[PDB]
Amino acid sequence: PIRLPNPMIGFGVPNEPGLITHRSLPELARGPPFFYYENVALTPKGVWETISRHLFEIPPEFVDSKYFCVAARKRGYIHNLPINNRFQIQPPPKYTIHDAFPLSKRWWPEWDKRTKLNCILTCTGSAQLTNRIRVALEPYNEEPEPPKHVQRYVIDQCKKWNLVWVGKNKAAPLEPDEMESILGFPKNHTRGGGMSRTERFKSLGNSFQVDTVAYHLSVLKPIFPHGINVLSLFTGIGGGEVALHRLQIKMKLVVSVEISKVNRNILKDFWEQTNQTGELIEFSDIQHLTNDTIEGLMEKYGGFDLVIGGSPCNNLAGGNRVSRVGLEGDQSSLFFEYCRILEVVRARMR
DNA sequence: TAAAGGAGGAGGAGGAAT
DNA sequence: ATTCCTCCTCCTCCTTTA
Ligand SMILES: Nc1ncnc2c1ncn2[C@@H]1O[C@H](CSCC[C@H](N)C(=O)O)[C@@H](O)[C@H]1O
Repeated sequence: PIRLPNPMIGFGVPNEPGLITHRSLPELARGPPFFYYENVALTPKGVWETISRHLFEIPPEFVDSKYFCVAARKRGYIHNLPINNRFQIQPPPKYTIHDAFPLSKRWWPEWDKRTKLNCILTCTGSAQLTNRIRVALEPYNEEPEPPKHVQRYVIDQCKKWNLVWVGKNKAAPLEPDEMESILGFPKNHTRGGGMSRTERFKSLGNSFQVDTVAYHLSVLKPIFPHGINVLSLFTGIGGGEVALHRLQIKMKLVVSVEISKVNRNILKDFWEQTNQTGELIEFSDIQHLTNDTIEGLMEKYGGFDLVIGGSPCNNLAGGNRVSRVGLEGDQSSLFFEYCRILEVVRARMR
């Protein structure tokens, strides 16, 4: 009957009380290897109960990423890592809208009481939706405040699509370079490959919060001085890889699995534009990743130190008005593939 | 054609009252 | 144990536009 923690500090978050330095982790879940699983907090009833059950009955750590970046992101994490001696990433992130968007405060209305953004999703606001707002705020420009019925209109639209003020009565949606900056990714991390503006948003919505993830993975730097061998499933745009990079942890081996070709080239770009010492191997479909080739890469590079990944949440997310069936869905059922692969690596690390 | 736009809620959290 | 109220969701799918 597990419920959501209030507040979502998990086992603790930087600059916030309620920190815990130890937990009673069951014997069966003891590594090696270390695994790290991420997914949406707000799921249909009985989802996290099933997920945790297959992951050795480990109680999930729910963390809202609002304690790291300016945008909210209520996520649940399951892992077998130590909690003690965690540290955060540098530089410190912009917590409030006032800090993240300095150039917006010249245009920001006094009647907009927001200091935090909502969740960065795959869909963004339209460039004609911002026109419908400007023509509705233009007549009342002479007076300090517009009518309440108009005021209710713009506010509801802003909170829905996460709009920011960039000009006189101009509320435009976020730009990809700003989304990357909020999530922790470097600017133009997803720009290359002739990627369309729409596809950049879809690959950014489905992504980690680097500042949050790296905070958890920070307990791996002193214990692995020589580096690590990572096996990332559903790697996307390399949320876990960017986290380790800024954590100053050497990455000997990275075996990534990604069905999307454009997402694969992003990681390859980040690998070459960083001049990484280690080696990158890229797989496509996770349903074709046989355990023969798994144990093949195992005996050559010497096992896997970390198995990080975040299963698809298309059937779990509340935004889905068509096919929100839970782990019974088409995309979200691939979580068991994570379990299968994770079961194979454990078999040899024993 | 490839890209942007628009139409379209259920479902719980988290309240602050009894 | 109650209400009643406000808010937020790693979104799918059809249509329009350049
Ligand atoms: N059958 C499959 N095999 C491998 N990857 C898949 C897959 N189905 C979907 N995916 C990938 O899973 C991703 C969503 S989950 C990825 C989360 C996030 N991008 C991260 O950094 O971890 C999508 O980018 C998609 O390309």
